Amino acid sequence: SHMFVSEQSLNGRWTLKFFPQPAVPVMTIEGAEAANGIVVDAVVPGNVEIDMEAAGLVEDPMVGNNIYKLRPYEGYQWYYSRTFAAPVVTEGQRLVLHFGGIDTFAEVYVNGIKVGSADNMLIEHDYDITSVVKEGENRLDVIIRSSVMEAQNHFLGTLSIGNFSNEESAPVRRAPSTYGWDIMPRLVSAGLWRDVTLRVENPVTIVDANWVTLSVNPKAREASESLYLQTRLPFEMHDKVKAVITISRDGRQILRKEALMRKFANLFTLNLSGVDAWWPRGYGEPALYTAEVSLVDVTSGKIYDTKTSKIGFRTVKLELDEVNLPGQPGQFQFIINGEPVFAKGTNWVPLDALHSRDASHVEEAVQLMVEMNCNIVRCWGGNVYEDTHFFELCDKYGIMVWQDFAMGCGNYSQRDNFAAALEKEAISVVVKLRNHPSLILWSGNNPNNDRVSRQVLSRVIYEFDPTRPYLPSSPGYYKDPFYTENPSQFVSQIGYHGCPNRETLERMFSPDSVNPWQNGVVGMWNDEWQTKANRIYDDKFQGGRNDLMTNQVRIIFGEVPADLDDFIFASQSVQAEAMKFFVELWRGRRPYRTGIIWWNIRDGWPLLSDAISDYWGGKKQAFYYMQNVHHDVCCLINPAANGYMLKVDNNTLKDFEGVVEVKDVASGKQVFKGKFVSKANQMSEIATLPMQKGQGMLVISYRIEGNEYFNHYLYGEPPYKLDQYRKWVKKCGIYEL
Amino acid sequence: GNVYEDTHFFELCDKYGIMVWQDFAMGCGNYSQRDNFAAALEKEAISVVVKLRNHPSLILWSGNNFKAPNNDRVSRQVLSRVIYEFDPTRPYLPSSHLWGPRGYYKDPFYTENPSQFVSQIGYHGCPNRETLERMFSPDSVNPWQNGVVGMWNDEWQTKANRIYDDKFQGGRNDLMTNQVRIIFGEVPADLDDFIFASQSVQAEAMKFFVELWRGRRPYRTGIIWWNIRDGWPLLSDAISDYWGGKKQAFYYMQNVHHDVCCLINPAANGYMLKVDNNTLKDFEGVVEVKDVASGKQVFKGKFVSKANQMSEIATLPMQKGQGMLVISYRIEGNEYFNHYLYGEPPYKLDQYRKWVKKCGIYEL
Repeated sequence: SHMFVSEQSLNGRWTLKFFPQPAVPVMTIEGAEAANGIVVDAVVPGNVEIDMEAAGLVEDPMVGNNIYKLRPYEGYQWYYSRTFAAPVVTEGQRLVLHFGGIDTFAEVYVNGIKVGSADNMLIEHDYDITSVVKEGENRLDVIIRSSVMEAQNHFLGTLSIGNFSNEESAPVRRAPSTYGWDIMPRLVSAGLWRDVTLRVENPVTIVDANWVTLSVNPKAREASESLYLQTRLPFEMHDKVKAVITISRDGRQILRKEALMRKFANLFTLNLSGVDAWWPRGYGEPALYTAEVSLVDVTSGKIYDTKTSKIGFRTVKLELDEVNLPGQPGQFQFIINGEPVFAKGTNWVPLDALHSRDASHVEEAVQLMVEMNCNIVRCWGGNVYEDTHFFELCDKYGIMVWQDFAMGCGNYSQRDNFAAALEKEAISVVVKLRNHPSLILWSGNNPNNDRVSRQVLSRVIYEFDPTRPYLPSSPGYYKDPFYTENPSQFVSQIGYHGCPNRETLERMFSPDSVNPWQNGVVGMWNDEWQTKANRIYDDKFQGGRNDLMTNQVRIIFGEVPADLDDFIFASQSVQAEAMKFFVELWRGRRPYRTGIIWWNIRDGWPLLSDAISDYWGGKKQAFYYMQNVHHDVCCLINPAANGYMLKVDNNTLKDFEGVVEVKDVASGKQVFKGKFVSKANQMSEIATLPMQKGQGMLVISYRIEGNEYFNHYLYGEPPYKLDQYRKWVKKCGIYEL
Repeated sequence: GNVYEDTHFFELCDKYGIMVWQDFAMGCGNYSQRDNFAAALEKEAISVVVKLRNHPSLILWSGNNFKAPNNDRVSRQVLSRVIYEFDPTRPYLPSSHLWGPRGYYKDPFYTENPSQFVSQIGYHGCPNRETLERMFSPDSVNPWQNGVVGMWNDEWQTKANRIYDDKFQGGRNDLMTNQVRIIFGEVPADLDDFIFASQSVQAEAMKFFVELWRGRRPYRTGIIWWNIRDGWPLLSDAISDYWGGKKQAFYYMQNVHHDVCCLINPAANGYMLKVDNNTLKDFEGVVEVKDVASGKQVFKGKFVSKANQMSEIATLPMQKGQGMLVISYRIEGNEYFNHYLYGEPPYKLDQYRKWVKKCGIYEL
């Protein structure tokens, strides 16, 4: 809520002219209009393929093999054009042209005068157009060039060549997923994908307002907040402007402080009483307090600028482990407000390959994590750094955020030119997001000689966000020791494939390709089912990634069904049982295990993937299984050496009592019943269950404070009869077909 | 915080044999880590290092000074490299609350500090009357506004050095009255008695710090105390003001800074007479110590102060009440003087005035 004296939006209908890029790229307005190109109507914020799908220049990429048709456009230039009315500016004011997003390489012009050259699509771009704008109608021109051809202006190293990350993504500062991954299609795209506005700043204006929680005492309701305020203050306005700080919540004012501005930068130490701490889900309430800082004349009372934002009193600390694997990644635990929390959350992959539509999906996608009851989310470093509204929702619902810098799986350059570009990107995203109480950790992914992970990105966090930790390293049968014997305490659980819901299959595949098996032979996939498993490039082959779907249903259910509806139930149940087993395994192995970040809650494209929900909101069967093992207090069953083990886990700060009843669903015979006392923030073992005979399923019905919850545990050894598992599920009554 | 002094300053330090510890120009505060700031400091460091790397007095270069250090680029990288290439003869020190509770100078903070070399210790002292009348306007020469003792007028607040004219009462000036309150009980209303009060508390404190350090070598390796001279007419914790008004502590410190000096340090169940030798030559002499209140001699004997070490003479019996012990020692046909204030605070101010008169070492 940065109250600039004027903020006039420039979003709307623009004029897009695209043409193939020649040998030397076009960078001038003269060459842009002189090029033999194609002109259509565009929309900002938007992507070029959205504007081209309108007016019928290309078919829907979301459907069948229609994606690869966008290939020739990757070598096209894009010429956005517009005309705007300049606002009146008094002497001393500044007119700033704001760009929330520009994918990617581009030259910005105002009235035929270049105001800027771009080279990053993840950071915002602002330009001062005071001395170039005229009165009345002004023209705004943006000449975007081909991102793929920019990669050939650099010499890559041996390490940068041959990774899961496209070699074209290394020399350029763009989201690595765009160039094509295994969970997102290849769609480099282009265009102004975020807002474009005009801003009028006064000579006295707030450059930055950095809120920092130094200490917090949840009991007695106390906290110590700091305000690192940097302003632009003309010297004749020194000792004449006062800063007004206001902390309030639900209308009621908690704190108000006034101070005379005697310098451009100041630090205001605030010791508040009667304030609540910000907690993640389960460990308390996401208490937020509206923080406002204004610069106002001491004589006339005119408000030159005001910057408002909601903050949360919370301290984060990462406790390392130098006893079990000293130095190996995964031996840490998050401590929020002095309490060690258990993290149960998702990895955040792109919401759309056309990221201009991301903002419309954040509201519903965050709601998926609310019903899922995730207290943490890891924004993968292949997506684009999300905008304030994403973090605002995480602040609102108490979902901690683990942000990875947009770096690919492979190794990057160690020369000065790349490090300079990455430092600019890091400072921009850090200063933008360092005030959200949800954000708890920065990561550079990725020996330990990487300038990027162990120097460039660390130096930035050192000087601009010393309140959050920085980690310079990050990552058949689902009961195989490869999973059940993982050394990491904080784990990033690899996902299992799962066929999307039938309604999705009929919408993404052509009517003749909805059936997965080409020529009717089971085990073989048609070309469309091969592309929707993400085949970045159009190379015709058989099997590959899709074979994981049939391998899982073959290990668990013996044979893969020939019916599509039965194959859906098979692939979704093997995923539901696998991911439920992974969460129950880590929640039951506390206090050694510290957290689990599963992959993934939602996809960013109509594709066949390891997610538990597709791009169109189709919740797979695994989504509902996971919900019963993500409660604040949950009773589960783990495998033991000489039997089973009924446990309860508590992810809150309050104790709970209750009663649990475990019975065999098939027989109806009661295996165990009794009262349990689940102490807070720990795992408590109830009793050892005797080894049941044969195959079957045990239903768990436990009541806590007058509320009946349910869970189950499938015992025995695979393979199982598919129709008998369906029988067991319907008998439990917890989930539905 | 000061500029790099010119070549002439180091020429005098070469002439009079005063070693120089040069802090690089940076003050209480971490600095930038980006490339632009580092490029400017490499240029500044190379310039100042090449200019001063030929003066024998200069011995050491320094870089100066919640959520968890040694990661600073400038201190541990930019400057280090300049010293590595342009001056490998002098050692570089990465960085340098050493005053702590600025109350009683015998607090266990000062008394039991594990430091071998202290570089920051200082106490406040009201400047001489002649400078007070010169820096203050006639209506503000008296410090107590509206006649209320303990409350400073606006000009006295401005002269403790308010960087900005914020009308606030107290702050740094309260250190003057808090020290007089602990040592002498009450703050004198008369201006001449208050000047004698603050300068005496400063003199006894600073003398006690140099004594407690020279009296505990060789674990103690040095003592750099706070400013000797102010750079502007101001109420400060220095021992001489900008116009040359040498305060009381200047003369007290002068007697405990001799090449060979006899002093008394507090001990368990009594005191201890010691001698310190900061030369490479041995010395022999005789010391006579007697109470100034009664005149009763407490010790008299001959000592041998071996070179470059501290030697204990004998243990002194613990006196019962309050008073002062004058120290008179003779070395190679020269009489030197010192003293020691025993007892427990607070002390009667006019009584400490009497004891100083009896010693016959300092005036006022």
